[PDB]
Amino acid sequence: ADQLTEEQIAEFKEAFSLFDKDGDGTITTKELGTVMRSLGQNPTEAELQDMINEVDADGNGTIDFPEFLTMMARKMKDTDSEEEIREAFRVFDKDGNGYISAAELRHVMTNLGEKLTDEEVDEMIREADIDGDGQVNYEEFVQMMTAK
Amino acid sequence: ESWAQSRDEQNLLQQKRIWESPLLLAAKENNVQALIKLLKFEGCEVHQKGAMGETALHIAALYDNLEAAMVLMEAAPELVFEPMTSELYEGQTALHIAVINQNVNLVRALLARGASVSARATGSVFHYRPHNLIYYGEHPLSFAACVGSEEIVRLLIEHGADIRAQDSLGNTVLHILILQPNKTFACQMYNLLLSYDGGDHLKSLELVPNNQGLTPFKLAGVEGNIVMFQHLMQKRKHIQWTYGPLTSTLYDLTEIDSSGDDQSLLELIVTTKKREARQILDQTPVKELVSLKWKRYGRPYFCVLGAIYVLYIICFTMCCVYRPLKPRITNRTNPRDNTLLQQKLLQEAYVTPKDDLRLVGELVSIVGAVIILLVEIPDIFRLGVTRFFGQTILGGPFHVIIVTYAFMVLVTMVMRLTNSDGEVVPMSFALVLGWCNVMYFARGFQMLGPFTIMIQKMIFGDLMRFCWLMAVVILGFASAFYIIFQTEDPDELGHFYDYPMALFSTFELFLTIIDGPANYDVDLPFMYSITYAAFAIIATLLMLNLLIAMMGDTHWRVAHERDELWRAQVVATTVMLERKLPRCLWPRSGICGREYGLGDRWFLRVEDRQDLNRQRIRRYAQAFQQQDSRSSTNWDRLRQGALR
Amino acid sequence: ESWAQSRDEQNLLQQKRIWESPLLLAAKENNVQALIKLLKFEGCEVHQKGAMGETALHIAALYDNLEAAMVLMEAAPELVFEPMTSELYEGQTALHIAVINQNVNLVRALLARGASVSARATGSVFHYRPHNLIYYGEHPLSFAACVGSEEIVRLLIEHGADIRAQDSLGNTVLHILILQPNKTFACQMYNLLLSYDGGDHLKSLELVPNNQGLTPFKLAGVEGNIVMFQHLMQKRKHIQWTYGPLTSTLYDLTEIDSSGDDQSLLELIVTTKKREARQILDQTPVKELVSLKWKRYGRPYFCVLGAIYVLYIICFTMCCVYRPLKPRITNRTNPRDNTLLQQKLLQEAYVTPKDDLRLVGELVSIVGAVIILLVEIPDIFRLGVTRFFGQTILGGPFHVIIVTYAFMVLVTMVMRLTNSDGEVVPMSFALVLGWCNVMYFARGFQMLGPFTIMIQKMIFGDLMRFCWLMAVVILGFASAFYIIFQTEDPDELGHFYDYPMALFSTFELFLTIIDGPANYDVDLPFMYSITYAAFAIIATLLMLNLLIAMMGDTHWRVAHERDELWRAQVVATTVMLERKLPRCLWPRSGICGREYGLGDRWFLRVEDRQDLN
Amino acid sequence: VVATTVMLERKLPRCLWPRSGICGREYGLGDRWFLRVEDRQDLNRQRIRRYA
Ligand SMILES: [Ca+2]
Ligand SMILES: [Ca+2]
Ligand SMILES: [Ca+2]
Ligand SMILES: [Ca+2]
Ligand SMILES: [Ca+2]
Repeated sequence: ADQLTEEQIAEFKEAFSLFDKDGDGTITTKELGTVMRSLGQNPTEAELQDMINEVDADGNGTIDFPEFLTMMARKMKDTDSEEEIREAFRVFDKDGNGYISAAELRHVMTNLGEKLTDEEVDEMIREADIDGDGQVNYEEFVQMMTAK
Repeated sequence: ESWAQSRDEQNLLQQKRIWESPLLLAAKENNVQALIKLLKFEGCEVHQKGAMGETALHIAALYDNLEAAMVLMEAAPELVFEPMTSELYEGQTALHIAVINQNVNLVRALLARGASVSARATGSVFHYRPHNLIYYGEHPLSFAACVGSEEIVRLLIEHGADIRAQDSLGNTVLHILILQPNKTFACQMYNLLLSYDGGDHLKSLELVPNNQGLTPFKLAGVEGNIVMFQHLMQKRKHIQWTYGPLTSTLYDLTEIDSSGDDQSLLELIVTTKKREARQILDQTPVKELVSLKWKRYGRPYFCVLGAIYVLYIICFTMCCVYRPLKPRITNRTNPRDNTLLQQKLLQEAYVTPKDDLRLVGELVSIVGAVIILLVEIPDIFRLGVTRFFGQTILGGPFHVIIVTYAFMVLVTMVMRLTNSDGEVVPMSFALVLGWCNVMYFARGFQMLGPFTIMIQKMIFGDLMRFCWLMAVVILGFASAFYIIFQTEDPDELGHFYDYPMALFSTFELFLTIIDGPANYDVDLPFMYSITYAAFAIIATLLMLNLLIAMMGDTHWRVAHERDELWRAQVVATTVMLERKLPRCLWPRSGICGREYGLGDRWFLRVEDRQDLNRQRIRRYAQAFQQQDSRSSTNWDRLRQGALR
Repeated sequence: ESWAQSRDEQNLLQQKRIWESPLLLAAKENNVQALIKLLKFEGCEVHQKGAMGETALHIAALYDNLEAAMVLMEAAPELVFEPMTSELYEGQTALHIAVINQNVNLVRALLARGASVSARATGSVFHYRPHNLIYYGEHPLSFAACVGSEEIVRLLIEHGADIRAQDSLGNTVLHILILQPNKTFACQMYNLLLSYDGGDHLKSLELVPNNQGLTPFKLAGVEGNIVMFQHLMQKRKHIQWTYGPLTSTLYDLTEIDSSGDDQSLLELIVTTKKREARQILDQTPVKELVSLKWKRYGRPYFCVLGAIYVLYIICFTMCCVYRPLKPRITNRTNPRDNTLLQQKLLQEAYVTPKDDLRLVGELVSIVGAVIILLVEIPDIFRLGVTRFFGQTILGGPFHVIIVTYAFMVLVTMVMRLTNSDGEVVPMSFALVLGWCNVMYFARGFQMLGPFTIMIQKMIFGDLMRFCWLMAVVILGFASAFYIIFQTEDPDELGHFYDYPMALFSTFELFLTIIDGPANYDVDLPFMYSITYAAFAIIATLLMLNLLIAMMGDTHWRVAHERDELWRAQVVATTVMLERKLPRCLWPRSGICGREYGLGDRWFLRVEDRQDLN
Repeated sequence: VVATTVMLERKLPRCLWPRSGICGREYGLGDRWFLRVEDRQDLNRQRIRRYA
């Protein structure tokens, strides 16, 4: 969790917020129970407490975001390490939230030119948007830089 | 600017007095050998100064030299407390510098020897100023919790540094973290401030306003901090129930729509100048309100107040077209050029009862022009003229036309009942400012709105840089045209007879509205044709047809930001009414407490579709389970736009 | 609205009863240790209600509590049958809530204890309305088959869940899946439903239309469902042979067009409003017909119908300029300004046969105005007046000009044979409409079609946001120009001699078509120059020269919809003639059967190029 | 702009422009004219490294 960047916490926090069902900042066996029996398989109220209490460091029975982060330290994103792509993203991202959206990237090309139509911008996203939310992660942006 | 220059001379002077006085220079280059062989026998000089009155201890932290720093505390165990006696760096202690350079071992060495953890770094560079490069407050805890070294932040609390600590702006450490731009660590650290303390039950420490009276939740509305605003929204966001893809969410809404007590976050947004704060209006617990508050109430009350203005000008137009007029009072037009066969009446004509009906038509006006002055002048004393002659469009220049309107009507009232002659002139500015002030009521229309933003954004910004160009050229050719025709008849081809006509006729050939002078009965002078054709190319097909391209240059480069202006025009129209209308007819927004078991605050209910998307969460669930062509070209250029 | 606030008050009152009534709170918190104590010696209470009249089973179902519902099924085994009963929620049962929250082990429990799988979800929130978010039909099979829980789909059919099921809107379970926008599964979930269509009667479960008569093949095209349309198309596409890269395939064409009774899919496409229901024209069997129906048959009949129209308006125009006129009946130019030396005839002079040759000419153009009313009064007879004054461009405002042109000529017929003076007024509108109505035939041309839509888009869309800016600025300076020249001669420099002239003069100084009031023999009043120079800047180089950039901004930004509309302008022109021209000259498009052993469905041949090995 | 600054600098006498920057030889510096610029690192790139 130490050698992260701004684009990896701000990515994981929206992953955590969608994962935390009731929005309490913690994770129970109920809350991890709901979004796994939606995923076809059925955790039979035993792997829930086996998985959470495995990674629960302070032993409170719950998983806050840093203990969520230290499990995403061992299950971290791969060795896709760059430096120039780190710079041009903060050039691209206005508010610095790690998410370059349809409203923010349409302005960067407006500073550069060629007169993009509004529907041309949204097609630039769906080529890049792997998970399908209309916004481009840094991981979803770094594969669009070289790409071949 | 001889101030910032005077910084430099006191910074190169430090880099003279360190080449002198060798116990500084042995301290800079980490020379443990000379430091023993300058102090351990005679010494006599441990309390030296510098350009900032600093110490050798201040050098050994400013350059990361642990080794001499341990020895200087061992040799002279009294240097840790004295601050920098200076002007720029005033009050700065050696506890501060070891923090900002991340130097954990030295901080662990200074605190074990023990320094004042609440020292006042009250220097001149440290003020929140638009020229300096960092603003880190004044306290070592504030310097700790800004660079992000959270392990230091755990340590300063354990030796007793209070969170409750205000600078000259009254800011706590919570107000500081909103101001740094590299945000995204502070959200990981804002919780860590709350984890240890925040009091237990004093005020919960997030409520403490600054010297300008503002909690951190209001402060994120002014500073445009989008990440903190979502992160502070998690505290006041209550999830009610889930139903498949539907979840209903109930918001606190305590400070967002305080509805009075004019420190309101809807009030504070349309007051500021920071452009990046105006995009709070797209975050989902606020844009629900200003959709409702404007559609159910702010739309009909605005248009009804729109229609009451439309009759008022028609009540003023229909009376100005019925001035009284005497035919050619006593004179006879002698010389020339006096096609003026009427004359207005003296004030001895209110006979003929199709003239008393005029009198109510002028009396509705003069009592209508004072109610503008009864409602705009009580705005200059609460808020200065920097809102009036400031062209912040959220209540822009339509608050200075209407005041000029309410002045120009009453001048005619003084022109009447005096028998003064020229009442045409104040009445003429009364009409053209009268009708063009209905343009303000083109603000709350879905269609007519963002066109009106563009007309104002071409007056001040793309016509000013034309009219300075036009007044150069048109002063040249007019005096050139006047000289040619000075030795000519004005009877035939008389567009230029005296000089202040010769600007005005030349003003109307740059616009192609008069035809350009020509008389084929007579012989025009040979220098006219050469001069005028040279003017014809520059005026007609080189300065006007450049201006049309100039408009279309800037019309597709702000049509993402006039819609964002137009949305903020509506909210500034909405919130202005609620302060101004009496609250017998606007209900309070949302649902109150104390009838439900709620807790007296006014809540609001938002319910939305979350989509599940099946792909991103299965990627994480495989980590939760521990295991054992046109678009491509636009990204090809964007790679080539990244420029290696 | 006042209605949407009622949903707020109940859903907060729904939570208030949970803070009261301790077993419901014990049901929400999954509290089982209190629930044994609150029941197993006293109890007294079990048929509780709430704000929506639900039970503790429903509370234990809306929050995922298998343990809490376990005790409730054991305590009172008659909770599973009664539904919710309120205004918003009505008829919803605990089987429904357990389905949408994916709780497989709970649905397994409720069917074992006995739950009604035909429970009508007839509530108020469930109706297909835009102010509601999700629409899942009514039956608990539909709630499973929409969110994609295909395990529970298999679980329900084993316990007698009928596939044939219609809601209050007539929709079946296959009409529903076409309507969810987050499609993603409904290709796959479609086929699992037909995998349970093994034994039925002759109506094979897709020939069952909705309440408004629309099968799920028809519903896919009307709703703009590109993904499901091609999935349906693979069922009725027959592949004839492959030959290297040439694959010739047949298409069904039984409901693609087959324009033979009332509800052809080409008729349904160009009537709707949805932006994505118009790109079905992109897909591969439809883009062939509307080409071939137009190119061989639709194009030349449309020009003959056009070239007969121009000769009609000329025959009306050629009898318009030959009106009967007398020289100056009775008066003599009395005050001033009587530039009028003529008078029309009384209708007692049709002598001199080049005044009678016109009389056979107007009778051509007086029956031409009858036949236009006979073809458009039977158009409101079938579909309402909101088709006219709705802005549907697919046959746009060219149905309100041609009626007015028909309506204006009869007024001339009324102004004739009564001897009334003013009768240039219909004939002036008769020509400015009767010529501007040949613009309708600029439609089926390759180069002149998509220009016409741009003219139609700037009339309303980008001049109803300039005329409200024009009429304000004019109303200032026209009234201001009146006051200046009020105490002046209208003889010399007489642009403003009364106020109804004073708008008409100022309106054209805004457009820069008159020059600009100037005389140099006389001395103009000094406030004229300051006022007019501010008028010339704001109008000529700030308003008109803004509007040229206003067009050019919106010109290149929508020139991918005019090429979509123009193609759909052709299609709605094509089908308009198919239901109107009698079948002696349009054959049925395609190839029939029964000469070939085929099955009598009209077919069509398509051959393409596979470009892989 | 730069073609206008430099056109005026050599043309107006240097009793009203001064020389730009800080001179040497007052400090032990070496008689040249120096100039000072300070900027912020923007420590995002420091976090990847963190003295490694
Ligand atoms: Ca959670
Ligand atoms: Ca925990
Ligand atoms: Ca963003
Ligand atoms: Ca994404
Ligand atoms: Ca002319």
